[PDB]
Amino acid sequence: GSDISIYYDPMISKLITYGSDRTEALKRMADALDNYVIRGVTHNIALLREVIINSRFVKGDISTKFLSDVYPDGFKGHMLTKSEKNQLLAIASSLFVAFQLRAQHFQENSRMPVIKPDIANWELSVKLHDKVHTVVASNNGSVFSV
Amino acid sequence: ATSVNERIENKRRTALLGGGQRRIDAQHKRGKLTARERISLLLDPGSFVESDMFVEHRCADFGMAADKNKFPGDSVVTGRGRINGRLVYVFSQDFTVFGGSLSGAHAQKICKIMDQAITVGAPVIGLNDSGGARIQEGVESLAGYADIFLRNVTASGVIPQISLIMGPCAGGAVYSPALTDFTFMVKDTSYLFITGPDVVKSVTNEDVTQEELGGAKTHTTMSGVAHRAFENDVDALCNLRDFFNYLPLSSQDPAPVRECH
Amino acid sequence: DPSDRLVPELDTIVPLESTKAYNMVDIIHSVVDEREFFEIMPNYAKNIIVGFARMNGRTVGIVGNQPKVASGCLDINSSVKGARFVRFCDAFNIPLITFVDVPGFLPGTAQEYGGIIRHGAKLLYAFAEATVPKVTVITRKAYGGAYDVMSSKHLCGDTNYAWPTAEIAVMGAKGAVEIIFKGHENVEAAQAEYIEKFANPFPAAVRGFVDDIIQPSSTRARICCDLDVLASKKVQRPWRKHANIPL
Amino acid sequence: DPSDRLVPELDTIVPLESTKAYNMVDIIHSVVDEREFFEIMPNYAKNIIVGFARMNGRTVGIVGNQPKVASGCLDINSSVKGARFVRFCDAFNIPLITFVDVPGFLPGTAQEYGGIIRHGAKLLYAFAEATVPKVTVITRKAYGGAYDVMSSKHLCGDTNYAWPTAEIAVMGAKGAVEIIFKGHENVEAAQAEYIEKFANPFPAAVRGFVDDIIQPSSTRARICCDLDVLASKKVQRPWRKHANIPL
Ligand SMILES: CCC(=O)SCCNC(=O)CCNC(=O)[C@H](O)C(C)(C)COP(=O)(O)OP(=O)(O)OC[C@H]1O[C@@H](n2cnc3c(N)ncnc32)[C@H](O)[C@@H]1OP(=O)(O)O
Ligand SMILES: *C(=O)CCCC[C@@H]1SC[C@@H]2NC(=O)N[C@@H]21
Repeated sequence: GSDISIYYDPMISKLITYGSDRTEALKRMADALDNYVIRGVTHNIALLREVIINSRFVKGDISTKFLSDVYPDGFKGHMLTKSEKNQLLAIASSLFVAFQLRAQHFQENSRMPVIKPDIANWELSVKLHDKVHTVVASNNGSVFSV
Repeated sequence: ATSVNERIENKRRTALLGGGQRRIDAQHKRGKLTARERISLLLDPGSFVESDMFVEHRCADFGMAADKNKFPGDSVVTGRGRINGRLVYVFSQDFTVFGGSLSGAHAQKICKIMDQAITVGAPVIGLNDSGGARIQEGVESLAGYADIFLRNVTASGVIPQISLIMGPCAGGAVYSPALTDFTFMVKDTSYLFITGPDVVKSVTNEDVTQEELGGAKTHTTMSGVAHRAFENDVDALCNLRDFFNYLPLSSQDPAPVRECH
Repeated sequence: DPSDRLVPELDTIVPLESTKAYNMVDIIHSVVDEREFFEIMPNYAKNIIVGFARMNGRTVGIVGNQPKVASGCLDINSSVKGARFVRFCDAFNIPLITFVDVPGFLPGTAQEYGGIIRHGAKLLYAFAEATVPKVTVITRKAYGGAYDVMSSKHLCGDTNYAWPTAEIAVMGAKGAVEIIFKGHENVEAAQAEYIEKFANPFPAAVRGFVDDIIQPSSTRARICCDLDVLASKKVQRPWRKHANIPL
Repeated sequence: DPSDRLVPELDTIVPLESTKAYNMVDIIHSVVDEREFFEIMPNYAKNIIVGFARMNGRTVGIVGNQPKVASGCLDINSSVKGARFVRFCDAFNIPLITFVDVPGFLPGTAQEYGGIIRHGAKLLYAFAEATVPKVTVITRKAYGGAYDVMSSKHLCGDTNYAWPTAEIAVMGAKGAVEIIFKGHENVEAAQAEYIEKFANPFPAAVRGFVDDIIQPSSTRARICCDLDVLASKKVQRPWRKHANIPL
């Protein structure tokens, strides 16, 4: 319910993590930053997450112009790799199929009984960025094979 | 050796295409789908049962008795299906055959499907894309319109009735959606007016386009006739399918209850 | 028994020629669950068969014409038996499945003196007043008023199908041509046209008197689904203490 | 979505000053299941919001005022749009939830010449004949006859709730003091007493016009439980063929 106004600073919050060493601290930062919920305003969680898992930041060699040179044109987001792209597509397809399956769970009517569809494999077209992927999703309970 | 068996699939193939492949190509060029693929996109896969596939109009005047004017189905596809496992009765008007004009057989099929729906107690969904009454039929089209209106009024409050206008609907074809519970529209491809712009210009001396006179924006912004407007055909079918889950199948049933997490 | 069990054995059970007969109980056995059928009066009025079976586990009453004996023609005993069975099935919310292969009522003075009209009215009333779901399949033929008496669509029937070898007409082509064409004194073109245009199920379908023309192998799978939808059928009729059966 | 989910961001959504507006769609999203709301007529008569949502898995109809557009006033288009939706929801056993923030009807000669009385009567009748469970929440204000038109307790409403910012008053304070205190010429104090005594939900709550004054953060948990106990609501009314809608 708190609102952000033009009068004061844009500081939403201050997240801190502590660990035995630097790697543990960075892992805790990533874990706590992926599990942090803000809805209503636009935050810079993407920038912090990309900076934390940056290879140069992990190695150590940083400067006061670290943010300026790693993104010359500007911020773009997370350039997810092939495996990460496949994981994201599988997660999205599984979520879509789960919503579709949940849509069919009505209470018993006793006058107009329902006949739940028995779709074995869901064939889906997923458009991400500017690419179309063909996905085959199957469900056997709480497990999805994509 | 009998040709009736061959005639079975002959008329089946002629009915599946409707009024020809050229008109289907024109429909696709207009950015619109045909009735059969609309129904396939609306209902659960492998659940559509069609009724009155071989029904043709009885007109025998003004050259409509010719073999080239006899289309099996007569500009409408009627049947039953299931949405998320729930029974529904659906009809879709075929603009390919005679511009969707409603003949005696068209109204007969609609009345039959509505009667079956009201007997079993299931909702009715109508995809509206039609040019109005067929002049060649004569007063038969008016009788069919009156029968559909009477069934709409009788079924009002008994079973839900949803109408989705997907093309230029003019004349009497605009009163049936108004008698239904909810009216949905497709932007840039659906119209709803009683008289066309030409008649308005000839009578009232005013220049107006079809989109301005009866477009989706006009009926969803400053008229209050339609309830929602959707981007295109596929989005309209998806949103209608989502909306159908909210309503009960009949007034004899309580409000639907789903699973919460 | 699965509700979508295909039955290809019914594809060629109806002989091509109209003078050859077949057994109706074979269709009944192939259509119903586990091919189990409890027949009623199996040895009395054998031109009609009635009994109890199960479709998708639900009890169904079955009435059909038997073309083996008397060519499937209706008579006094057959009409009475069918009417009584149909009335019982309707009275206890049992759906009715009808298989129609009938050329009419057999002639003769013994039927007229015995009151064949009253018993035809019996059976016609029995199918007329039924409010249970009714599924009708026309196998070979349905001629004249008997077609109306055999649970036609216009008789508040729920769903009517016709096989590709079905045929609906007022009567056979010979009598129709004789009563219509008398001044032409030629049968070379009249008979051919009448056979090509009124000896097939298309006149009934084009007027919408049958819902669809289905392949025989899809009969069972077609009926079961219809029995799933028609379970909640409900109709209203004018109030009365009772009606006058033509008994 | 758990039925007893707390909704704390509604605790300060209503501004302290009465001249500043807010969005009712935010409250609707915060209250309903999974923050999913199918809005009906979203681009027509925006000073009223109608739609379908779900509470504890049960579909419900949502009708609310929109202070963002036209200060939440009622007019012809909003009256018709709300009335038909309420009639449909009542006709098909769908519960109704109303959010009330309205200063009254929109004045002017254009509204009077268009028949604002008839459409206000339409909306009032639509809420009046409803036999489905009705839950009402007053957010900021409900002035004059509009308070009756928005499913008050006296229209056979089931549950009525008021937030701490609610103001159930006959009319505005200035008009009230100008019609009561005419020759007193000492309105400086009269404002103080009138605001301290009647600019709050206390006059309505002291005589049972609202069931309770609830914290906004407990709104959802308050509604669901009601919808649990009102699912078996059943009332009887005098027989008639139909009524006379004021169309
Ligand atoms: C009030 C109760 C009644 O009796 S209403 C009777 C209908 N009154 C009318 O004035 C019909 C006016 N129709 C039209 O203006 C157009 O067809 C409308 C509906 C605007 C279609 O727009 P558009 O997208 O451009 O398609 P189109 O004009 O190219 O039409 C293609 C084919 O459809 C046909 N069509 C349409 N309506 C009828 C009709 N009522 N009766 C018979 N045919 C109709 C047209 O003949 C046309 O045929 P063709 O393919 O061009 O040869
Ligand atoms: C203004 O409303 C917020 C005051 C706190 C910000 C001040 S001003 C700039 C300095 N930079 C920073 O992070 N805090 C200081």
